[PDB]
Amino acid sequence: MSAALPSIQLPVDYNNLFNEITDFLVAMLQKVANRELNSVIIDLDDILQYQNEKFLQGTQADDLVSAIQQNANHFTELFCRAIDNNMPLPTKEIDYKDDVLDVILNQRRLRNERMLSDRTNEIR
Amino acid sequence: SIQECTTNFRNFLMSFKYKFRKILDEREEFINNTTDEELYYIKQLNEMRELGTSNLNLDARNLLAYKQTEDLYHQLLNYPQE
Repeated sequence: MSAALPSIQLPVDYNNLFNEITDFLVAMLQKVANRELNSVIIDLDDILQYQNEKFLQGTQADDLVSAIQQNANHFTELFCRAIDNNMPLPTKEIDYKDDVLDVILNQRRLRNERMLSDRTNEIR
Repeated sequence: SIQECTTNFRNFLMSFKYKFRKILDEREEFINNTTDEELYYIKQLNEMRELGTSNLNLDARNLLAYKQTEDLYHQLLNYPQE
């Protein structure tokens, strides 16, 4: 494992490209938490208009149009990570009758949190 | 809950009449005072012991007629495995 392992220094830095996705996203995000829209269609026309506003201000931004057109499979995991990290609180009150799938996930999250809190207090 | 669904289904089989099914079905002009006032689930439970069967044909529309079994009918359509 030390005969043909090159380090191609690709110009597409994933560490700096993740910060540009969070600034671009910050109406459609509030409808996802309210259980009203399960399809976040990210239009490429909005990204082209956002790059024109940043180019006139003097900020050296990467080509987001050519990055998705070359490898859009990796963008599905990077765009979804910024949405979960910046997901706002749901405005509508969550009931215990609508969507029974979320009730089981909410009960399992509270049960797993109580088991981790009781295990930490037993060791400490 | 297990204890919540137990007391909800026990009182439903011991306090149910045919008039409740006629309310949701918009049947207020053909209500008898001799056959609709009697309990329907009681006669079904008494016939199971005499005949010796082991299957009850529970109607899901009867749970929606009772106001105390509104949350029980929604839980059956969600995950009837439990």
